[PDB]
Amino acid sequence: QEESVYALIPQPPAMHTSKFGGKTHPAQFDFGQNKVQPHAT
Amino acid sequence: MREIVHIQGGQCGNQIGAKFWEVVSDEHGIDPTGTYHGDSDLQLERINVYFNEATGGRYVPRAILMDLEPGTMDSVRSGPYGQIFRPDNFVFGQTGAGNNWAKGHYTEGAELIDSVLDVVRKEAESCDCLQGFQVCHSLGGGTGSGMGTLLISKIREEYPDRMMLTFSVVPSPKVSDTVVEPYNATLSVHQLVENADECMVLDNEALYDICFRTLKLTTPTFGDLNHLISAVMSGITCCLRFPGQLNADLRKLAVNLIPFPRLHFFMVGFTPLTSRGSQQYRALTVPELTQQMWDAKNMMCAADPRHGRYLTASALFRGRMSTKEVDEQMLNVQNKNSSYFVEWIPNNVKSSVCDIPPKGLKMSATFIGNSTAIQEMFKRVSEQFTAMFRRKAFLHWYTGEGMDEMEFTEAESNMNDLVSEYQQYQDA
Ligand SMILES: Nc1nc2c(ncn2[C@@H]2O[C@H](COP(=O)(O)OP(=O)(O)O)[C@@H](O)[C@H]2O)c(=O)[nH]1
Repeated sequence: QEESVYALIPQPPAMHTSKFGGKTHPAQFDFGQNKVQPHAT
Repeated sequence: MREIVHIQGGQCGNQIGAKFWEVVSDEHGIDPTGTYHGDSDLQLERINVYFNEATGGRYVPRAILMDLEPGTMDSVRSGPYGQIFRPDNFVFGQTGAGNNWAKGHYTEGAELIDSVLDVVRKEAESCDCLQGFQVCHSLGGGTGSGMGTLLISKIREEYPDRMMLTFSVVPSPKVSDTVVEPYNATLSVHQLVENADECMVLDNEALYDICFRTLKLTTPTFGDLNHLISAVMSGITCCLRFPGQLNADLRKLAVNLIPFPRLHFFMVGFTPLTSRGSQQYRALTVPELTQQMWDAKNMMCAADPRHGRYLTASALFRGRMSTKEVDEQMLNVQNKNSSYFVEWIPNNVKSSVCDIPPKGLKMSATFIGNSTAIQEMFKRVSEQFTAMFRRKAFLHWYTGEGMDEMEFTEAESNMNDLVSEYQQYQDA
């Protein structure tokens, strides 16, 4: 309504990976055993 | 800690395995009921190396009895100390073995390995920290020599880091308890050259004379020879089970004994050994024990020290004694008869000691020596093997079990490569 025929038609990332990151291995942990074997038990 | 596990495979194994557990059960003051009836707290301190606490305060062994034709097991199931075993730790097959290495290693063996391995692991985890295995053999037979090594080839691959001892009974030099003793020997020895950390060799011949000459026994029953074998097998773990002013664990005994990974064929003895009469004549001092232990009679194997050169040696004394005496004694021996010992080793003995003697004695000893005269047995047997294999006598029995002839020559060459190892290091 405002005589704006120019305004009539409008014409116009990887997350990251931490350094600490790592899978827990059965070492550096005093709660459990300290080996990994195929079919021991 | 330092838990062991004991295997008894064969007729010999199942029988000397009886006397063995008969001795240890007394040594720790436990009755065949399985209850403890000793006096000291010292008995219960390291009992967990051989037993397993149960409900109501019982102690049952951690042995594994494996044998075809459970007949000989029905005996030990009925002996005085037959109530202590877990009935589950009994592995038996309804078929005979035939004093044949093949079927004990290929056909009948392969049908029970599923059970035996499922048995050994039930207790290889009951140990907080497993020390190593321990077996008993009969190299002439088929059960002890076929299933024995077959189980070992399995043991070595799931537990290579740990140690496995072997009190194998070897064939006799003059008499032959079996007509197919050679084939069962080499085919087993070839298995023992690759899959064994330590291997004593005991012969039924030397056990007789020691029971005849030294012990003056009139009728030596096999129950008496195994009161000897039991004596030495108990004499190895005295550092494990009991304190000592110089302890010596099982591992530090091999490291200190075998210079090369193949020369693990030892020679044992036990002292003191006197008749009922001579007990009142000879004193019990450290110079006495070392005089009889170094002798060429107490060698339970039929190999003469005065023919080869001692690579190393050992001694496990038991009793409140003077650790100066043992050291100067074992030094004098190397000093006087200084040709029986190699020269590229300055001092080639170890000397343990323990505060605790046997239950009835005050001072005892135990000997282990790795000589180069052991090559003689493998020479006497490698001749009998190649004698009859050259004409193929009794071979249709072995080949009938899917065996071949390469599995023979491999066994022989691997033995002849071992007899040379014991010759280079014999510089006369
Ligand atoms: N110290 C001792 N050795 C035995 C005894 N019985 C058999 N042996 C040896 O066992 C050897 C035969 O092997 P054996 O175990 O009986 O038959 P296998 O089941 O086929 O292995 C023979 O050389 C016997 O001398 C025993 O009661 N005491």
